Amino acid sequence: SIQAEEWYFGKITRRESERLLLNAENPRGTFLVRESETTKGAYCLSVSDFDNAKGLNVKHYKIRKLDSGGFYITSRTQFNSLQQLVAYYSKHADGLCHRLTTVCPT
Ligand SMILES: CC(=O)N[C@@H](Cc1ccc(CC(=O)O)c(C(=O)O)c1)C(=O)N[C@H]1CCCCN(Cc2ccc(-c3ccccc3)cc2)C1=O
Repeated sequence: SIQAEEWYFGKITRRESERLLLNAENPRGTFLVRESETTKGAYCLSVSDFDNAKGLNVKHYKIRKLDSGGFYITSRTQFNSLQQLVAYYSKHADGLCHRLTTVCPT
């Protein structure tokens, strides 16, 4: 169950995710998964990033879950669970701003 995952923050808003992620102590890739504010059954992967152009900033990625079972950000790259998706993106940056590193502090 994802509700049991420590990186699953459930029902928190995009602004709240940004307040949490915009902590100067967070290295690139700090993250959390939350419910989408707009899409029933969809999730959002909120990730911290940092560069010399934007400084500390946050990106939000939509994660889809098909009735058919798969979870994905891009339909070309799917997973059997949200957990496997997180594990994969903790090792490959692919199209994300940074690979996922550690769970966001409260
Ligand atoms: C207003 C906003 O922040 N929208 C987000 C998408 C979004 C996220 C959460 C909610 C919901 C909410 O905030 O509650 C909604 C919404 O529904 O309104 C919309 C966005 O544009 N992120 C960017 C994030 C930075 C990359 C660019 N991109 C397109 C893209 C390109 C490639 C990939 C990719 C990733 C991994 C591997 C391969 C490709 C992913 C996205 C995005 O979607």
